[PDB]
Amino acid sequence: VQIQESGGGIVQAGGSLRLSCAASGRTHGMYAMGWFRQAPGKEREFVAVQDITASNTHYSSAVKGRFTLSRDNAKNTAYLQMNNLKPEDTAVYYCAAGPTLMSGSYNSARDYDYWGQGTQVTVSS
Amino acid sequence: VQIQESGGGIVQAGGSLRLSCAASGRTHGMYAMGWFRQAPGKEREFVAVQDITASNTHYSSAVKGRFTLSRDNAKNTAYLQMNNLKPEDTAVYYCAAGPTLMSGSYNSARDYDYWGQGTQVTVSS
Amino acid sequence: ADGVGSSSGNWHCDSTWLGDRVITTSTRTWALPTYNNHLYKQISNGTSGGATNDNTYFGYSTPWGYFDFNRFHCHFSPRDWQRLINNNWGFRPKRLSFKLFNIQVKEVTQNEGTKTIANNLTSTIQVFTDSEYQLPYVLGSAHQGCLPPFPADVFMIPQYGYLTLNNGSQAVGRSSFYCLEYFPSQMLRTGNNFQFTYTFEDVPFHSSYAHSQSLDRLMNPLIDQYLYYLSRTQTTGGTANTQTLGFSQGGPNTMANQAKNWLPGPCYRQQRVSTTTGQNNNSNFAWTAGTKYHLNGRNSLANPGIAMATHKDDEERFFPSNGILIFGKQNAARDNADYSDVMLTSEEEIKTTNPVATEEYGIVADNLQQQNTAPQIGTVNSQGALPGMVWQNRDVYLQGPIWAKIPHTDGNFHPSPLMGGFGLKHPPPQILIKNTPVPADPPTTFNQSKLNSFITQYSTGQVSVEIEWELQKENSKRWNPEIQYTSNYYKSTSVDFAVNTEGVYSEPRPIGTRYLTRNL
Repeated sequence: VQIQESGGGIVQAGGSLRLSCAASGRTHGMYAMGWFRQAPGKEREFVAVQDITASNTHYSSAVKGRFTLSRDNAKNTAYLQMNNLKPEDTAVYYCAAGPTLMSGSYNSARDYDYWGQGTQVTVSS
Repeated sequence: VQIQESGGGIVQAGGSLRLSCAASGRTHGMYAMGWFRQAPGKEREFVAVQDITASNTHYSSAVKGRFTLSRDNAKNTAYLQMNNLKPEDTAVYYCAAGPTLMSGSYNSARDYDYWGQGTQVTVSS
Repeated sequence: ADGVGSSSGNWHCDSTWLGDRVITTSTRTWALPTYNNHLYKQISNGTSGGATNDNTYFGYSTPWGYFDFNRFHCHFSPRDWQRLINNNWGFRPKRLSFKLFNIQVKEVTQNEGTKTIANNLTSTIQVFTDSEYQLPYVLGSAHQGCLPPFPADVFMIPQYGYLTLNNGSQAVGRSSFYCLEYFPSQMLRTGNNFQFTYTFEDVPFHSSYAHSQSLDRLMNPLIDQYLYYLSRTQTTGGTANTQTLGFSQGGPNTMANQAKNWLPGPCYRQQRVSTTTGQNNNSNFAWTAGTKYHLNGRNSLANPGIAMATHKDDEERFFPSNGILIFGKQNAARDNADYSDVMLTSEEEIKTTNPVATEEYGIVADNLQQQNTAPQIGTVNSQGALPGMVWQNRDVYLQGPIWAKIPHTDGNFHPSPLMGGFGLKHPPPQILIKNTPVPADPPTTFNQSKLNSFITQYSTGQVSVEIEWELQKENSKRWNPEIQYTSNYYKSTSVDFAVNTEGVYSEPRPIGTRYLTRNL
């Protein structure tokens, strides 16, 4: 059940970057798909997450008002669009997946089974 | 039951600094571990606190969105990672420990039994 | 009636001593969390990951949880345990009651970084007992998660799981899967309560006493026997020393030679370890020298094994490698804890009837001697039941287990559980509890996939358990005073069996039952 990163790159401050992710198989899995990031020498931070029906969605406080998370069940993929980028958003972003979405625990890494390789996003001013 | 500071230093504005703390014995103690700071000529202020299972965590309003508190029970230690530092964060940081975590009273110094020596963190622009 | 604003039960912690009976009752406060995000999951372990063949398994973890009061300190305060062991030759359980009441369901929502908690008045929990013994019975393995010894502590309820047959990490056709939602269950809102009663089947009294005689000393020291034994095969004389037969009666100065009616109990020999470490061999032998049994290609330690005496006289520094129960001191590490962090039990009392775990059972003959060949002997390191054996069971401890379920099989031999306590064919039933799932808002166009989007919840309440115990009174005519369990007289920084300056309750030592004595 491989998650795969795409759309990495380097961008000047204010640009619109788009990260993407795909899976293979177990559409009865991949119920929840989301994003984390780990900046240089820092703790992994939850970025966004959305469920299958698009009923329930959550954004990180720093992330909110700048990123939007969207999902296509047909392609079994999920996208992360990113607007008004600041250089403290340089990190390594990981696509992450799990069978369940909870209201208290969704922002914890303990709740995701699958992790991509990661991508490097650089933001310069 | 000695708490011990580490990781003190001086940093330029925007850098990522990491404070650490260790204890000796009474793992049936050290249930809650947290941080306070006392700036020059000023009142001691609660910075962060987290419990043993990592279920309950709290950050100070000024602190929130910049610091993350983490804990390793195996080593009987707790870490404080710090990002986007501002020079008003110059203070003396104290690791602090107590048998209990309460929802109303956690930010009071009255609730912590043990106090480290302190560390000096300097932040320049 | 029962409603939001009335309580559905009261706090009962008490002990009542009446004649030949004692009744204990305990109440605790519990917290129950949602496990596995409401899911059942296949779990396994196999060699591929790097585990050895001896540790492989296949099974399932469940969303449910269970109540466990199978340790004696659940029911007895340390003072009550002292009343029991100093005054009584035996005790056994009779009946129990169980109550579950004052239930609170709470919901926790996560927004940005802040976390908030509120009541949810219409949520339920589900509870059932497995009275027909239709589920894998995981009580009786000495797991963590029983009610706490100290009544003011609040404890977490453990998650239920089970194992079935495996081959490596794979399952087989005989492997069973169980859904716990497939039983009838009672649903409770915040005003409801739950209760049931249970009666223990007839079981022998635990023997709380040591023997004041040993099995080889039962004779009258003043009198000769009328029987004879072969005392001499060779003439004792000046020079020749030829073959002869000679015979003697057993008497006060030869007790080792006398005829006797009974034999010591069975033996399965353990390797010996010293608490003075300089006396041990320098090597890591705990697994490679361990005492093992072998089942379907797997090796498993016989831990603690059959009841044997821990050491002989003046040997207290030695213990059998896997042959004793070992408890932890408060704040002892999970792995690689030092000797000063643990507490070692001693079965030293049963040394009268039972062989010592680290020696041979005895000697037998290897060959047929004759004029041409001298006689040869051999050492018996494991011995099964012989007609005429008598033995004692392992002792029970205040920290230790109470009962186990006797496996359902064609045959068994002396079904007393090897970790100690009462073997039962119909033990107290296991009690399962779960938070009922509450969906987060569904989509407004129909979708067939199962909803897996939930509101996070947990619950809390009180639980009461009441056991009636039957006592067997001590009848002795012994003239001199007994050994008793007692607290120390001298001054100390803390009180044993109390809280410290930080609020942490601890138990300083293990306490067995055997103080009073009885003739063999």
